[PDB]
Amino acid sequence: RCQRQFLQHQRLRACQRFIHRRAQFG
Amino acid sequence: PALRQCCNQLRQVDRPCVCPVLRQAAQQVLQRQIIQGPQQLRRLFDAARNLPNICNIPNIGACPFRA
Repeated sequence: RCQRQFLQHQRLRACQRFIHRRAQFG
Repeated sequence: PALRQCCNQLRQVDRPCVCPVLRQAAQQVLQRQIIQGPQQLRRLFDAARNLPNICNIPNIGACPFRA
């Protein structure tokens, strides 16, 4: 499932860092 | 490079799972980080929603998932 792919790809940690930076800056 | 790695991962997930995994990535940031207010929350989800385009994923535009 999609939720499974999310978990198997380190919960898209790299995407989380990008998203968090955009949330804090801009 | 976070974005670069992010796009590499996003390209490995099934196309129909692109938005659902981005929604989950957004929720993870919301949960795991201190999101100050309405403005930051908005930017968080805007960032997640736009990744398909930022990453140049073929036929997928901004995810219209709710915040």
